[PDB]
Order: sequence, then C-alpha cells, then structure tokens
Amino acid sequence: DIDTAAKFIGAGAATVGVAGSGAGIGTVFGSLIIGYARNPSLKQQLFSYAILGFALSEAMGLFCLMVAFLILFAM
Amino acid sequence: DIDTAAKFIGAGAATVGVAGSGAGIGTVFGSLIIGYARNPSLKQQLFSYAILGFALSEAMGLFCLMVAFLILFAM
Amino acid sequence: DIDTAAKFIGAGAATVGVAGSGAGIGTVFGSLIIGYARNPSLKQQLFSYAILGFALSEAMGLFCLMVAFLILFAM
Amino acid sequence: DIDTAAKFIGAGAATVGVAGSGAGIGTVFGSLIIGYARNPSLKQQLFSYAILGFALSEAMGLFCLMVAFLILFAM
Amino acid sequence: DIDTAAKFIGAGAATVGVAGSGAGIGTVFGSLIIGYARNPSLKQQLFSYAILGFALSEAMGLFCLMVAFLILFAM
Amino acid sequence: DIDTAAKFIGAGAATVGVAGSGAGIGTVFGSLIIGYARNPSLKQQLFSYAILGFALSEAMGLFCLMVAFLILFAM
Amino acid sequence: DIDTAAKFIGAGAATVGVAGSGAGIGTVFGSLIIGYARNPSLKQQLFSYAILGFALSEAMGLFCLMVAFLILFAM
Amino acid sequence: DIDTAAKFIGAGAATVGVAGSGAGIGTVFGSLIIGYARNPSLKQQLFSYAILGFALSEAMGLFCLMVAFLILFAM
Amino acid sequence: MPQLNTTVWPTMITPMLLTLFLITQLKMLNTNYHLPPS
Amino acid sequence: ARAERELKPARIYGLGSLALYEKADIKGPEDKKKHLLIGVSSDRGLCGAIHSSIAKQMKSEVATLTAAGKEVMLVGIGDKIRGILYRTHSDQFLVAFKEVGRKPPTFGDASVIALELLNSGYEFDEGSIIFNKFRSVISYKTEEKPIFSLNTVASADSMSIYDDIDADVLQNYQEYNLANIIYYSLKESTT
Amino acid sequence: LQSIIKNIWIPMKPYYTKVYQEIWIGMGLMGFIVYKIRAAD
Amino acid sequence: LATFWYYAKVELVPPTPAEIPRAIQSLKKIVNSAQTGSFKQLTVKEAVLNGLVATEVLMWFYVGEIIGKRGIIGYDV
Amino acid sequence: EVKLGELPSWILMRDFSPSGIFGAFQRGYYRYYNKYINVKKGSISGITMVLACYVLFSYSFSYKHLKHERLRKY
Amino acid sequence: IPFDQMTIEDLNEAFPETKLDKKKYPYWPHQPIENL
Amino acid sequence: QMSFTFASPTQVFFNGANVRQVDVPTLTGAFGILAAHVPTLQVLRPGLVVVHAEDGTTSKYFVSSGSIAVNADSSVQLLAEEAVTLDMLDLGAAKANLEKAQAELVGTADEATRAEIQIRIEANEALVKALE
Amino acid sequence: VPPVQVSPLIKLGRYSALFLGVAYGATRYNYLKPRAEEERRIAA
Amino acid sequence: PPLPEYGGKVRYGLIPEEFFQFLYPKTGVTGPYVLGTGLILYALSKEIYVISAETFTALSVLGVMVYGIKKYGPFVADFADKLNEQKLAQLEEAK
Amino acid sequence: VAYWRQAGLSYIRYSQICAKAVRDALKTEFKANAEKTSGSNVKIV
Amino acid sequence: NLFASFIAPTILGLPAAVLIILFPPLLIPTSKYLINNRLITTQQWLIKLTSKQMMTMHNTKGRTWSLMLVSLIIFIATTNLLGLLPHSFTPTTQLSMNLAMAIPLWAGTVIMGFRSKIKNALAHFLPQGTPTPLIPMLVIIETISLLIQPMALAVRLTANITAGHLLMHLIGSATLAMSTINLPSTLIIFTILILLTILEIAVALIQAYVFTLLVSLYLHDNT
Ligand SMILES: COc1nc2ccc(Br)cc2cc1[C@@H](c1ccccc1)[C@@](O)(CCN(C)C)c1cccc2ccccc12
Repeated sequence: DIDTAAKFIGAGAATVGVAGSGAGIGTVFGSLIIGYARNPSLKQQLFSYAILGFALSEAMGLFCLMVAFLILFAM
Repeated sequence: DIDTAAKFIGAGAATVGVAGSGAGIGTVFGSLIIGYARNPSLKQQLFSYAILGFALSEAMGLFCLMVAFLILFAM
Repeated sequence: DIDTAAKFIGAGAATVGVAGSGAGIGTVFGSLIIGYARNPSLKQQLFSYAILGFALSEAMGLFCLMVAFLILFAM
Repeated sequence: DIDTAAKFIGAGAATVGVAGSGAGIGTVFGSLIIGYARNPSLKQQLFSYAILGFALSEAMGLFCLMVAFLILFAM
Repeated sequence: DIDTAAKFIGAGAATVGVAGSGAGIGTVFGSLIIGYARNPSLKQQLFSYAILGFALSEAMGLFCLMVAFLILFAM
Repeated sequence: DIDTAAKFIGAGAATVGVAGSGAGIGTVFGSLIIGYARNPSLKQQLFSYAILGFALSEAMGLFCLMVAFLILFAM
Repeated sequence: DIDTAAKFIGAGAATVGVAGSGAGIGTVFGSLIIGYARNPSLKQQLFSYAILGFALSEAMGLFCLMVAFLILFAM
Repeated sequence: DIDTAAKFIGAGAATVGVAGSGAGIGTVFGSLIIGYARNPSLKQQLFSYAILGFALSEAMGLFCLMVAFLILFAM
Repeated sequence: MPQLNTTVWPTMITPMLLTLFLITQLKMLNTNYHLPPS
Repeated sequence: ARAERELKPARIYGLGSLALYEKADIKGPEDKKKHLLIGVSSDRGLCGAIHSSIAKQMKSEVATLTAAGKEVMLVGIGDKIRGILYRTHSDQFLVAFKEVGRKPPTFGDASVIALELLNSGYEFDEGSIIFNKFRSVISYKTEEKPIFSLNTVASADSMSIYDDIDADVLQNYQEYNLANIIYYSLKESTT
Repeated sequence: LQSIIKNIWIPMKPYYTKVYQEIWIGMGLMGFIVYKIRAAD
Repeated sequence: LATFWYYAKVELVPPTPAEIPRAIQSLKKIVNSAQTGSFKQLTVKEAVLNGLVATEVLMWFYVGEIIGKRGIIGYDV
Repeated sequence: EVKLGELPSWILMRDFSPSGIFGAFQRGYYRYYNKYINVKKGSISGITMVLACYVLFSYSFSYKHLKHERLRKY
Repeated sequence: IPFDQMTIEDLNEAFPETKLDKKKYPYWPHQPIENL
Repeated sequence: QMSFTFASPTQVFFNGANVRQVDVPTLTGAFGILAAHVPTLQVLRPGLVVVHAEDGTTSKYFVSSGSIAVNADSSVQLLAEEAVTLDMLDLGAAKANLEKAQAELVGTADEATRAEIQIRIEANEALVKALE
Repeated sequence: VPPVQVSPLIKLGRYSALFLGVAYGATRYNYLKPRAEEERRIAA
Repeated sequence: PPLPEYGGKVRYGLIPEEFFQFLYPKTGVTGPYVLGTGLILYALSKEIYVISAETFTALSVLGVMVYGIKKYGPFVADFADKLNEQKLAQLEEAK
Repeated sequence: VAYWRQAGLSYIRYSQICAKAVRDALKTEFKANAEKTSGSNVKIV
Repeated sequence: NLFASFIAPTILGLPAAVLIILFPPLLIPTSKYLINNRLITTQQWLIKLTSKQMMTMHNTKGRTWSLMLVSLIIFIATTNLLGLLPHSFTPTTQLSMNLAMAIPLWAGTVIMGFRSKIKNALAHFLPQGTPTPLIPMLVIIETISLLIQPMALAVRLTANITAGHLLMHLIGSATLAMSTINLPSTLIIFTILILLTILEIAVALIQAYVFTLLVSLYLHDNT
C-alpha cells in the first residue's frame, strides 16, 4: 500500500503548482488597476485584456489541479 | 499505516500553494496604492478592481487549502 | 511511528508557505514607497491601503502556519 | 512497488514547474495592459509581443512536462 | 531513529520559507531606490517606510526560521 | 530498489526549478512590451536586449534540467 | 543509518531559501537601472542603496545556507 | 544503501534553488529594457549595471548548484 | 548521458580546434571590406 | 484702448508660461554656435520709435553675437522691422510675416508663426525674442526674452527634479512654450 | 609543405604569435583539465 | 491531375501482345551482348542508364510485392 | 574523364595518392561551386542539394541505431 | 576594366583611396569597426 | 499650499488660487495633482479638467491642448490653448465630426494626413466621452 | 513535351516483375503468418 | 572572368534537370518519377527508412524550410541583387 | 513618442488640430465669437 | 535508446564526427572579386553586420579579437543550424567541445587581464561605490563566480541545445504514438512541433549570439 501513499504525496506536490497562477492573476489585476488609473478612458478594452490574461495564467494553474487529480484518482 | 503519513505530507505540500495567493494579494494592493496615488479621483473604481483581483487570488489560494483539507480528512 | 515523522515533514512543508506573505508584504510596502514619493499629500490614505494590503497578504501566510499547527499538534 | 511510488512523487514534483509559466503569462499580459494603456495606437504590435511571450512561457513549461513524462513512463 | 531524521527534514523544509523575506526585502529596497530617484526631496521619510517594509517582510521570514527551530530543537 | 526510487524523486525535485526561468521570461517580454510602448522608435535595440534577457533567464532553468538528467540517467 | 540520509535531505531542502536572495538581488539591481535612467545625477547615492539592498537580501539567503550546514556537519 | 538515495533526493532539493536566479535575471534585463526605453542616451551605463546585476543574481543560483554537487559527489 | 563518456572526447576537441582557429578564421581573413572611393 | 484690456489675461497666460524657466532657473548655454533672433513689431508706421528701437536692439545684439562667433539668423514678425533690417541683414534672415497689426493679434497667429519657425529646418540652439514691453500709456521699454532649445532644458541639472520627463515631453513642452512666448510678445507689442 | 607555410601560416602569423598567446595558455589549461577528467574515469 | 494520366497512357500501360516480338528481340540483343561479350563495347553513360532502368524494373517488382501482401511496411505479421 | 571511358585499367590508372584524391575532391567541389553557386542570379538549390546530401550522410551512420526501432521483424 | 571583372587588388591599383591601411591597422578587419 | 493658475490665451479662470486638487489629461495619461505633488511638466491632450476647490465643490472645464507644470514650491500652472466650460459644447456636432473624420480616415491612405485625421478623431472621441 | 514510347523489353520487365512480386509477396505472407503466430503464442 | 547568369536548373531543390534529361530518352517523361516513387516504396517497405520520431521532426523542419524559402526567397534574392547593383552604381559614379 | 511624432508632426500642429476640433464642437451661440477671437491672420513671405 | 542522437557517430568503424565538425566552413565560400554572387554577397553583409554589432563596444586592444569573436559566432551559429537537419549529430550538444570552446577563451581573457591591468582587474572585484563594512563577503562571490564563468558558459550552450533536441524528439514520438489514434489530436501536436521547430531555429541563432556576447563581455572587462 505504498502506491496509494505516494499517490497522495504526488497529488500534494502537483497541486503546489497553483502558486504561479495565484501570482499571475495578482499581477494581471494589479496592472489593470495601474493602467486604468493612467488612461481611464479605455476602461472597457483594458478590462477585456485583463480577462484574457486572467484566463490564461489561471488556465496553467488549473492544469496543475487536473494533474493533481490525475495522480490522486485516475492513476 | 503509511497512508496517514502520506496524508500529512500531502496536506503540507498542498498548503504550500498559498504563497501564490499571498504574493498576488500583495501585488494587487500595491498596484492599488500606486494607481490611487497617481489618479486619486478614481478611488471607488480602483478599489472595486482591487477587490476583484484580491477575490480571484485568494480564490486560487483557497483552492490550494481546500485540496489540502480534502487530502487530510476526506481521503 | 512513521506517522509522527510525517507530521514533522508536513509541518515544515506547510510552513514553507509563508514565503508568499513575505513577498506580498514586500511588494505592498515597495508600492507604498513609490506612491508616496509621487503624491505625498495622500500619506494618510495610501498608508491605510498599505495596512489593508499587509493585513490581507499576511493573513494568507498565517493560514499556512495554521495548517502547520494543525498537523504538528492537532494530530 | 516503491519504484512506481517514487515515480508518482517525482511526476508531481516535476509538474510543479509550470507555476513559473503561470506567473510569466500573468506578467506578460499585465504589462500588455499597461503598455496598451500607455500607447493605445500600437495595439497590434503589443498583442503580437504578448503572444510571443505567452508562447515562450508555455514552452519553458513543456520543458517540465517533458521530465514529468520521462519519470512517469519512459524511465 | 526515524523521528530525528524527519525532524531534520522538516526543519529544512521549514527554513525554505525565508525566500519570501528575501524577495520582499529586494522589492522594498528596489522601490526605495526608484522612489528616491523620482522625488529625492522626501528621502528621509521614504527611507522610513523602507525600514518598516524590511522590518515587516523579514519578520515573516523569522517565523519560518523559528518554527524550524521548534521542530529541530524543541520537539 | 530505493536508489532508483530516490533518483526519480530527486529528478522531479530538480526539475521543479524551471519556474524561475518561466517567470523571468514573462518579466522580460512584459518589459519589452512596456519599453516598446514608450519608445517605439527603438523597436530593434529593445528587442535585442529582450533576446539577451531571455537567453540568460531560460539558461538558469536548463541548469536544473541538467541536474535532473544528471540524476535520472548518469547517476 | 537513517540520520545521515535525512541530514542530506534536510540540507538539500534548506538550501532552497537562496531563491529569495536571487530574486531580491535581481529586483534591487533592476530597480537601480530604472532609478538611474530616471535621475542619473544621483548615481552615487542610488548605488549605495543598491548595495544596501543587495547586502541585505543576500544576507537572508546566507542564513538559509548556514542552516543547511548547521544540520549537515554541526548537528 | 539509503544514504546514496538521500544524496540524490537532497541534490534535487538543493538544485531547485535556481528559480530565484532565473527570476532575478529576468527582472534585471526587463528593467534594463524599460530604463533604456526611457533614457536611451545612457545605453552603455545602464548595460553595465545590468551585467553587474546579472553577474550577482546568477551568482546566488550557482551557490545552490555547488551545494548540489557538494551533496552529490563529495558527501 | 552519452556526453559523459570521456573516451570520445579528443575526437571532439581536435577537429574543433582545426575549425574554430584555423579554417573559419582563414575564411574570415579572405572576407575584406575595402574603403569607399571618392 | 481695447488692446490694454486684452493684455491682462494674455499677460497672466504668457507670464505663467515662463514661470517654469525662472523657478527651474534655466541659464541657457553661452557656448553653442547657432542662434535665432525674433523681432516683433507691426506693419503700419506712424508709431514713433517702436520699429526703430526693435531694429536697434536686433542689429546691436546681432553684432554682439557675431563678435563672439555665434551664427545668428533673423526672423521678423511685422513688415516694418523686416523692411528696416532687410537692407543690411538679408543673408542672416530666416523668414518674415505679414498682416501683423491690422487685426488684433490672436493665438492662431502665434501658432502659425511657431509652426513655420519649426518647419524651417533651422536647428536653432538658442533664441531670443525682442518686443516692446508696455508699461504705461506714455512709456514702453524694448525688452527681450530668451528661448531655450531641447538640449539646454534637458541637460540642465536643475530639471532633474521634474518627474515623468523624457525627450519627447520636453520637445512638446518646448514647442508649446515657443508658441506661448510668441503670443505674449505679440500681445505686448500691440500695446 | 609549401603553401602550407604561405596560405596557412602566413595569414595566421600575427594572430597565432601575438594576439592568441594567452589563448594558448588557456588551451594548455584546458588540455590539463581534460586529461585530469579522463584520468578519473 | 490529368497530365499524369495523359502521359501514362503511352508508356505506363501493360504491353500489348503485338509488341512482345520486339520485346524478346531486345532480350535477344542483350543476350547477344552476353554471347560475345559486347558489354566490353559499352561506355559508362548508357551503362549506368541501363543500370537505372534495371533498378526501376526491380522497383516494379517490389511494388508488386507490397501489393501482393496488402501491406506497405513489411509483412504485417 | 569517366562517362566516356570503357576500360577497367582507368580505375587504377588514376592518381591514388593522398594529394591525388585531395585534388580530386577539390576539383569536384570547384565544379559544383562553379555550376550552382558561383553564378549571378543564383538560386537556393545550390545549398539545398548540399543539405540533402548532408542529411543522407547523417542518416547513413544513424541507421545502426534506427534499426533497433523497427516495427516489423519479418 | 569593367567592375564586374575587377579584383580588389585591381581596385586598389585604380583607386588608391580604397587600399586598406595594413600598417595602422594590422588585424582584421584592418579598419575601424565604425567605418566598416 | 497649492497655487493654481489656470489660463487660456484670452481668459483666466484661476490665478494664484488655492484649490486642493486638479485632474489633468496629460499625453502620458491622466493624473490628479494635490499639494506637494512631485514636480513635473507635461503637455495636455483633449479632455476634462476637474478643479476641486477647498469647499469640496468641483469645476469642470474641457481643455484642448497646452501644458501643465507642477513646480517644486507647489505652484501649478495650467495653460490650455482652448479651455471651454462644458456648458458651451454640444454632442451632435462632435459625433457628426467624428463620423466625418473616421470617413476620411478610411478614405485616406497617406501617413501624415491620416495622422492629422487620427488626431481629430481622438479629439472628438474625448469630446464625446466628456459630454456623454 | 510529348511522351516517349518505351522500349517493349522495359515494359515487359516492368509488368513481369510486378506479377512475380505479387506472387512472391502473397506466398511469403501466407508462409510467415503461421510461424509468426506460432512464435507469438510460444513467447508467452 | 565574368560569372554565368544562371545555375543548373534544379527541380524541387533536390534533383537537377540533367538527371531528367539523361533519363528522358529510354523511359520517357515519367521515368525519373516512377524510379523515385519505387525507391521511396522500397525504402520504407524493407525498413530501409524506418519511421520514428525523427520522421516527424524531419517533416516539420522540411515544412519550415519550404515555407521560409517560398516566403523569403524573392526578398533575399532582390536584396542581394540590390546590394550588388548599389555597389556597382557607387563604383561607376566614383569613376 | 506618439504616432503623429512618428508621422513628422509637431505639438503645435497637434494643438491646432485639437483646438479646431473643440471649436467645431461649440454650439452656434459661441462658435462665431470663438473662431473670431482665435482665428489667424498672419501670413508668410 | 533516447539519447541515441547524442552518441559519437561512427560509420564503418570511422569517427565521422570529425567530418561533421569540419563541414561548417565549407558553407562559407570566399572570393577575391569585387562583385560576386548572391551567396557571398549576403554572407559578407551578414559578417559586416555581425562584426559591427559585437566589436563596436571595444577599445583598440579589444578590437584585435575581431577575427576570433566573429569566427566564433559564425562557427557556433552554423553548427547549431546544421544540427536541426533530420538525424543530424550536433557537436555543440557535447560537453567536451563546448568546454574546449569555453575554457581557452575565458582563460586567455582573465590571463590578459592579469598580465596587464592587473591592478584594475583586481579592483574590478570590488565595485566602485561599495561601502566598506562588508567588502570581504563580496570578495567570496565575485572570485567564485569568476571561477565558474567558463563552465557556466559551456553548459549554458550544451544544456540548451541538447534539451531543445530532446524536446523535439519527444514531441515527435507523441505524434507517432497518436498517428494511429484521433488525427485532429495528431495535427494539434504537429502544430506544436512546428512552433517548437521555429523556436529551435531562433534558439540556435540566439545561443550562438549569447555565447559570443558573453565572451565579448568577459574580454571587455579585461581590456
Ligand atoms: C495548448 O497549450 C499549449 N500551448 C503552446 C503554445 C506554444 C508552444 Br511552443 C507550446 C504549447 C504547448 C501547449 C500544450 C501542448 C498541447 C499539445 C501538445 C504539446 C503541448 C501544453 O504544453 C500546455 C503548455 N503547458 C501546460 C506546458 C500541454 C503539454 C502537455 C500536456 C497538455 C495537456 C493538456 C493541455 C496542454 C498540454
């Protein structure tokens, strides 16, 4: 029963990788705040990019979560 | 019972992932400070954007914490 | 007896998560320095935000330590 | 028994490495927001540079997924 | 035995957490340089915040260190 | 055999360290976006610097991969 | 023995805290570049700050390093 | 039998510490790009500092690498 | 890692020295840029 | 009459336009070679010593600078000063302008003059504009105001305190302040 | 070995004699390093 | 498209039984060169030409082999 | 030159010295260079043929390794 | 001679302005990198 | 502490007045200026200028071009080539000239004239966004 | 360029070799299949 | 001596037309083509060319080469021609 | 460096165009007085 | 099995690695003529641009290394580019050749920095505006960095090129394994492989340029 134990440890290690997505979302929305303070007329378009940015970095993060479950539940 | 041991190690690993949300909240509120010191007439909209960014970053962090508590208790 | 060993390992791995709060507080106070160097007459409000940022970012760090104290003693 | 175990552990540790990809994508699109708020006439060139940065980022990630696969399947 | 071994491992994994204080000190003094080059008339006051920032970020680092010396020497 | 098991574990732990190069490439190309939005007449020289930055940052991550393979195959 | 083994693992884990000092030195000298591009007539004072930041950030790293040695050769 | 296994594990955990230098070199050259786009008449002097920063940031990372081999080959 | 097999190292060192230092440089010395006339 | 009434807001404007260069205390370079000299006057005579004094100052400091080796090129806003100085200083002459005086001078006029002063290819490294500062109905004084280029306002170490400054914003500010000082002098010489 | 002296060494003489001397010191260093690496194997 | 078929309908077609006489005739010519040894009479140009044509007919044999086993890459099992 | 000679003694009549085969290689290189490269209005095929021959050579010695990855055994 | 059949030594013979200063600059490219 | 001097070529709005905050649309973005703001000097782009008097009440003008200068002694000089209070502009003419300008842009192909068209377009866009 | 009628010996060689190859391939495939499955089963 | 104005008329960047003309008389137009197809079939049939990951890396790099050639061949060719004619024009002017 | 500065314009031309745009958006009550108080009459020789 | 394309190639028992290493200069023909073909024209233009890029930042003594540094970048770039051909053995993936390119140049650099200018070279170890109270620690880092700058060069090349090839090869296998399975997935993986091949071309050129630029900077800091 060392296999299931290592599956636990591997799921934990794999889900460590969400820190990058957290920091990336932080940077995206921080730069949105700054760039909107500078040129508040483009509030719409800037926000669009924000979503795009927030969608990409978080995507990578979700991958980790997916991989985590793939080590925890699938095999 | 090695599974208890693996559960503890995996919970520690999974909760490592909150560093991302920490640095993300730091970046979001730092950029709020900067963007407000530049254009302090948009205090309300900048604060709303900061709340959104903080919510998303802490959401990723709490995803990590929830994975930790799910490994540690709910198998 | 391996479970207590893993308790130690998981407590260390949990408390490594405070690096995020460290970097977040660093970013918050760096941005406070910048935004105060630009528009110092806002020294009050800026600092307020800084505190908030700190008081949120550091909070995440505490969560990490919390899970440490959940594995090391509460189990 | 222990070999497949360590393979799962190493696979998780290897797939950690895309946190940097997440943070890099975050920074890239954040600076895209900023540089577009600065010079909103160069939207196409800035978007091209952002796509380039996102590509190179997901690339440095593939470098980690390579060792993850190599540990998991082709030891 | 196994417990002292894991005590060493956990102390190491815990003192890993000083990376956040290192990066935070770096960011604080970087923003100090930038904000002093921008508005050198506020130097003293700016430097004040810098100290605070340092004394706070490093603070979190100490936590990591001390909890290591709680697994390594205390229990 | 525990030696090959720890080879896998150490290979994963080693290849963790590509997150730094991911984040660094993100930073370099974000700063390229910014500095090109501020002075688009230097499009060439800026890009040149970007290249250098990239090729150095990524370099560090590959060192990690080196040790990974140096552990995984060549002992 | 299991003490020498985990002492090796603990030193190898503890010496990760140098990542923070690497990133902190990088940030300090990047901000020095920026603050010099802004106000080049303070090239002396700026540089002093840089060194200070450097001599502080790396300092934290050194702590981590010695901790590794502290658990490798001393005890 | 297990001391060599732990040497492999500790070597991996030691060499993961190069992410800091990856991110630091990224930051140094991104700030070089920005500061050059702002004041392109100091192209040489800025570059000088960049190298310094690089030569320092990388330096820290290589320390980790050295320790890796000092755990993997010396003892 | 086949790069570590030190038995085939000289086979990689001596021809490189014949290319980097003797042949490529010789072909560079034959690439000359005259000055512009009046 | 009315020109004195419109001189008050224009004086506030043009004087707040140059408060920077006296708060930042830009001294200008006394070493560089090229030089630009604008002389503001009108076209219709019967005004006394207006154009005569302008010409006196113009040719006087033209000789004063040519004695030091600085190349001076002349601009004449107003046909009177142009016709007075075209006899002796014609090769040292960049461009002149019309219709100055008939209608009250407006900011469009100063903008056009400044545009043509930039769209002329004269890389002027320093300049001076000479107008008739109105003090009272009885008396005026021939004054001149300096005009700095980009390289002297960007290299002045007293401008190191001004934040968010690069060469482009300084270029735009210098061009607009050229137009501003021309408008100030055009409003002062009508009175 | 004519045109081996003139086409091969006459061009490279000012470099092989004056400019690349420290290069040759470093090449001796590298040869020593390679010999020691191959000796411990 | 159709250019390939337009060219193939002349030379890439089965040999009509009416031209097997001069086919075995050319066979007789080559075998007479074998009889006396007239391959000594042969220079390299058309020699390598005939060698290339022999390689081409061998590739016809091998295409027939791969279509005689219903599998491209080797024998399926 | 061959393609017109029809005797076997030719094959040994040639200059099989190190200098001889070196000069033969040099003459072949110069014929190729003069034909495909050393002309104005030149083309890239003068380089793609060299690259194709280099690929054939780099595959020829790599066959001993690729033979261990066949999907048939006959 | 037309310039299509001209060698660099022929150009140095016809236009002495173009000969490189192999004495002031002994090493490649025998001229200042700026003027290159 | 702040000495605000807001002036057009023909009219003076504030002269040495003590307002607490002024929000200006600089070419490098918009920023708000309070007392002891870092010394800067910038050139404006078409947009609103909101002046906050010590009473907390706002005065909103529309500047077309000019220069803002914040000095070391907290003195602010804002010079607008055409500073028009919002009660003098209309939305229909702005939107119609925006129509015209975008039309001749998609019609024109040369760089300098299309640059002039783009400047007019962004001016009228600032007008529309300022009125509503 | 107009087509060129090929020497009939070459056409004969082409098609005779094609048919000989068809036959050879079929016979060798049916010859190797039983030995193939034999050794596949005996391997386990 | 002057340089010729054309090269060797290589078809597909790999095979020169001298081969096609040399194989034209005996086997017609489709001679070289059917020889090539038969050679490729005998190669990847008797496992002479064994399919591997290198097959797909080869296809990828060949596609990138062909696209880069077809997209930047005219540009680089005219660039070299203009460099040569600029040098020639400057030398004719200095005459 | 904005797009018009790349296109060769100067800030005086930019300001002329933006001020003309602002005046053209004035309501007809003020527009005549506006273009007359800011119209140009100078001419180049 | 997997590292097979990095083992020293041998055909019929002979080490073809020497031919593979000596081939790159064959692609750079030279001519004495004044107006020559498109290949030599483009190549001489590229060499001129490269020399102006690398050498302009040197003084009159550093510029005596123009031949060395230009031939070095021309050799590394050509080797890395020839390494992308199918089945090709890339000699820059070898730690031996990269160490033999790195150690001589760096060693000659520091030796010419310690023979002349030795006082200023040793002052370089301590930055100009350095406060005193902790200068000994700054002595530990610089020297040790100087002691690892040669190796850090060679590996930076090797661990790069090798890795690139590995990745491509691995991704290649992916397509093959998914060739007999859902084909849209195969086309996605093949598009990934095409993007990776473009990245590998760019990284070949970039690694050449960065190797020669770091040697150039070491030299500039010693002349
Ligand atoms: C679509 O995403 C991409 N975009 C890219 C953009 C540029 C470049 Br150059 C490479 C890119 C590569 C990819 C993926 C990809 C898709 C197919 C094959 C190979 C690679 C990816 O590598 C994701 C990148 N991260 C995760 C490292 C991946 C790898 C492995 C497993 C995956 C599973 C699920 C999703 C993505 C998976």
